[PDB]
Amino acid sequence: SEAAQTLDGWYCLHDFRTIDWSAWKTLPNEEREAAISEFLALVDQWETTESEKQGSHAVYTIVGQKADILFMILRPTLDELHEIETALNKTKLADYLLPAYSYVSVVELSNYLIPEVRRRLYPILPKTNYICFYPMDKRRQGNDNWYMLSMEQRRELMRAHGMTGRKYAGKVTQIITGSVGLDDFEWGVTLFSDDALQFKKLVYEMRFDEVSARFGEFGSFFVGTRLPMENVSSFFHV
Amino acid sequence: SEAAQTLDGWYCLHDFRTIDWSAWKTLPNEEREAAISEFLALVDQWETTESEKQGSHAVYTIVGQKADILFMILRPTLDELHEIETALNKTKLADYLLPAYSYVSVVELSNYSEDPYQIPEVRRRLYPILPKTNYICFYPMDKRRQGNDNWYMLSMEQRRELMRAHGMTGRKYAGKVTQIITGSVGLDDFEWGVTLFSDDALQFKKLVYEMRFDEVSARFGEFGSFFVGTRLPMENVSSFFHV
Amino acid sequence: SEAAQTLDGWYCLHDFRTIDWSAWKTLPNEEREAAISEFLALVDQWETTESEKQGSHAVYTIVGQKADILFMILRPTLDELHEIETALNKTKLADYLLPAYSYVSVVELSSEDPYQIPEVRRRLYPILPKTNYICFYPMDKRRQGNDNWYMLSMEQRRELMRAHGMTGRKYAGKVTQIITGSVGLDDFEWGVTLFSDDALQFKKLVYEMRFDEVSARFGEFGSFFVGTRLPMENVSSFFHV
Amino acid sequence: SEAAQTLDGWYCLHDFRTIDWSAWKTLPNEEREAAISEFLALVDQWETTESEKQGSHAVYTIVGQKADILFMILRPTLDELHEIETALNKTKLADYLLPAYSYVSVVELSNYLIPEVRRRLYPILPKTNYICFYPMDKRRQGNDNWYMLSMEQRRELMRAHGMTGRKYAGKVTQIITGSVGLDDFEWGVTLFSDDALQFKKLVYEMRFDEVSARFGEFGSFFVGTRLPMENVSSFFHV
Amino acid sequence: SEAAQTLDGWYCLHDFRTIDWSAWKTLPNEEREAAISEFLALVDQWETTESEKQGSHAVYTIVGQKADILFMILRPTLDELHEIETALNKTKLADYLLPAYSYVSVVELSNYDPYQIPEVRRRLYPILPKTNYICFYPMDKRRQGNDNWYMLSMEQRRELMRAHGMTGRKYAGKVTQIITGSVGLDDFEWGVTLFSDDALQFKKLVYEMRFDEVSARFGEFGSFFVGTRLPMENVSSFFHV
Repeated sequence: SEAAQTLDGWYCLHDFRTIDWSAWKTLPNEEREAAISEFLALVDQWETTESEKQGSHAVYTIVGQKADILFMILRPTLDELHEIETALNKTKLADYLLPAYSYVSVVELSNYLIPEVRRRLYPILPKTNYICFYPMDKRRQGNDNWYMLSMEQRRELMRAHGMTGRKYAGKVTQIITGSVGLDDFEWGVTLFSDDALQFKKLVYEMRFDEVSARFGEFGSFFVGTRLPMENVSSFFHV
Repeated sequence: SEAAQTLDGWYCLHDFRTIDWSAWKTLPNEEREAAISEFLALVDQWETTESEKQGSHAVYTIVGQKADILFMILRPTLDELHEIETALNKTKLADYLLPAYSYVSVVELSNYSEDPYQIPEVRRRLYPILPKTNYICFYPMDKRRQGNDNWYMLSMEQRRELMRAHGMTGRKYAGKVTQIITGSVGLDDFEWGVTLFSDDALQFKKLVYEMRFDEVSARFGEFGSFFVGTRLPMENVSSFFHV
Repeated sequence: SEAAQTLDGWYCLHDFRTIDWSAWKTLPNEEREAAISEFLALVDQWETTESEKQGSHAVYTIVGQKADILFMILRPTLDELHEIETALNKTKLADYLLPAYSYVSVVELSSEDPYQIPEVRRRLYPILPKTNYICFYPMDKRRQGNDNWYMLSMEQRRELMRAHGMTGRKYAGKVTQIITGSVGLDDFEWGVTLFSDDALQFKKLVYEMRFDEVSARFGEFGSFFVGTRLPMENVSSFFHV
Repeated sequence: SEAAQTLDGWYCLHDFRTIDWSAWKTLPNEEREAAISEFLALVDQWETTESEKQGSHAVYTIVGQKADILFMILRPTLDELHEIETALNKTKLADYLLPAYSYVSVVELSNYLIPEVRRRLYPILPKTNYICFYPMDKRRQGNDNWYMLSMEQRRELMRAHGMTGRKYAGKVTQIITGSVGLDDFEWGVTLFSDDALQFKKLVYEMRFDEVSARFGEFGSFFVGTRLPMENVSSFFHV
Repeated sequence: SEAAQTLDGWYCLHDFRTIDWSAWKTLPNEEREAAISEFLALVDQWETTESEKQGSHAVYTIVGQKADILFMILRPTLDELHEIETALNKTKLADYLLPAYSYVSVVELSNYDPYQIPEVRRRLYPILPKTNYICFYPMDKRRQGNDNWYMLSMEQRRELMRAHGMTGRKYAGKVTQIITGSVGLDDFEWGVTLFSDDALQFKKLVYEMRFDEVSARFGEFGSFFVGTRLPMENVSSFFHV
């Protein structure tokens, strides 16, 4: 069947870490203070890039034990993601930010269904209270094989999906990234909302759309609260 | 098919830890005593929140190696759960409470006119005070989406028929087991959390096994790991951590 | 279909550990001797409980890297399993017994009250055999569109299980099985523990049973652990470095 | 059905490592400098082997947390791979290159569809900006069993695959290695490109070919950026 | 359907380890020399057992990161495997040989007094070949819907295996297989060990066999480990830092 076609924007890194609190507590106070200052100077550089419209980023603390902090970073090139990851890992604070999970993808718009397009391809991440991230595949199993469907069938299934999503306009903003050939699943799904319950409302409602019911295969789900840089010192205080 | 609609209550955290006994034994006695005091002061704050009907909590020791202790916490906001876990992780005792497993969810009632949020029994279930039973059981689950066993493709009517049989089986365990179902689609790795409370641990086995012969569980149930534990009264904490 | 009914006995803990030999070697000799004596005093308490018919236990060393030692403990309450686990972990030796795997279950058998029948009582509250070898694995019964054990009629399940029992009876006097149920208690639906003085019989039985329809069509298996009995009088020798 | 037949070339090792930055930072500067010099002397031996047309290699930094660096090594014998692996692990730098993932395979050409053949069997790895690696199986499940299809059925499916691949001529170079009997999947797929987006475009378009849609079973995907040896010192600077 | 019957020989341990190079480098030279000598003395005991025809062993270095070294050990009893494992873990070298993977099985010949035939005995109690290369992986046979190996008749399974044997005999003189059975003993149903002086033959054979119906329709495979022989006279050089 006819392959879908995409427009592609910025590369995206989701970098999840666990905080080594017991080790952090043993670090002398002035060294913790210097590590927090060093980290915030790094983020200052990211903010400069964002203000110049050459990238975007967001920082969230993650609920539960799967992760404690998320750095979501969008850049025009894969090399810039490698350099930002490397610079972060060389900070003192990163010695206490243990690997938890990561995702490499690229902002994607598809063929199924201008300044407005560019705002989506090169998104400034919203400053919402909450974030949700999970990866997904579309199933290739028996009669539930998305990639064997005709283009017309896939278009109609996506139309129904979009109708459900439009009900959550003004409540949730989604950034879909494509990762076929780049990471372990086929898409990254990032949701932003000021009400975390809307993540549950939207995703559960969509599970009854036929495209999700028959073809969705989901990875792990991460939910978090925004970490304003002015709260970093407080958050890491011990 | 028609999407299920939900009533949603308090946010829920299941926080499971393993105890680092070998490291705890090397900590000087007075530092252990201070760590236990500090932990109990934290829980005292949770008890105040519960007495004010603004949350609930439960603490259980877990049998086997998957975990040693469970803190189950209900709060009106996700932020409050995050603040409680951060405060816990900043205690001295938490340095010896190694991560084992966790679960993030919301208390959920289904739709399987009056506003249900105003109904007394609904409010009692949406914002529950957790029972102080001898035993607890926790596991997560999904409903299957495979071939002709696809729960989410069934009509609303078909799903209601299947759930009526489930409820009939569950009502046989009235007065023996209380369930708290939380929803986690969009929040964690499975679709629901199932927490059972009972004064007789065998009832966990009796209920779940009997329910496995109801078609909804037999045909659509997909289960994660099962955690079973015994209640840890706060007055026993010092004794439990004594070395 | 009609739900199966079960008879339930003692709670069961399978506690598997790996031995941290490299760390154990650095512990001074007299501290190792003290640790062994402390462990043996704990086991002496378990033996007292068994002699009073209020529980049972078995200790086996496990072949391969999945585990090195197994403590199998039966008690009348879940609380006692928690207390025994906690007491073991507070010993010095336990600092060198790293977690490997564990299983929590209840001894299970599938008008007169069966709980008053002598043979039922002997199986629900069993004294564990002191055989040369042990084998443990957990299992589920399949729930798939084509073959779903829990959707079968009671009569279909009974027929499948009669054939199973016919195959097992051929191994009478060669292998003793203790089946525990773990629905609602652990990650699989049953625990299977086999005891025999000839480890080959584990292979003979399980492989033959795999051609019974109940196992071929519905068996879903976890990991298999095989071990050799560790008499307490050999513990010091086993831990000698 | 009729088994496929293969021509086989050099053995291939994909050796993925994570960098232990926190430990590297505690090593004295002159010892870090010596470690980098020792590593570069080892790579100099690899370059000599390649110039003599007795093997090939490539070094890439990997984005995300699955790995930080990839050494891809082609040699005529499995023993030579064992020896290179052992020599690398005996360097000081390797103490800070923690195991992440590895793959053992052999360059393979099939009979589905001379100097040119030898240039494919014994390839000089390209110096492209980016690399992508993942392993795969072909499905044996239900009605989708590749190995029970006839030879002619498989040839037709592969003809369509090749037609899609030729559209990416001059943009992506693939090196397919076979690993049945040698590692956990059936093939290794390595893609080289100066445009990382082409990995996504190619792999995603190929997922709509029937052979990939119905039979592809994929492992983890690793994507990286070339590490010139003249940049190693800078990359490891702390 | 009719259960397969087996002739069974020596028990088999596959013990895979990763080498802790960074820690080994910090051990003083004379202690590394002592550790190597102690290890070689242990292997000398194994060689004595083999020369007396009471067991066999092989040592290979494994390519890639899944493992670095393989000890494959055959003994008449499970107890002896457990004792060899324990004696190895108590050597100094073993402190730098981290667990990677293990497999417990028993040499198996199927029926698809034999124990006195010399040729049967050479297969039940094999002297492991000293080939350049080794390959190991475990496998199951599928039990899924209407592709269920254990539901086939004895005659159906025999015919499928006849075709398998036809493909294998083409690799006579190039590859030697040792099949062990592990139902009831480890996590899969069989262990497959291949020996060859040409590692490519592992790929040629396994890939060609994947188009036989028994492998195509019923084969379920675990991880594959491939290695190069480690002569004892090379151990010192291999561990030299």
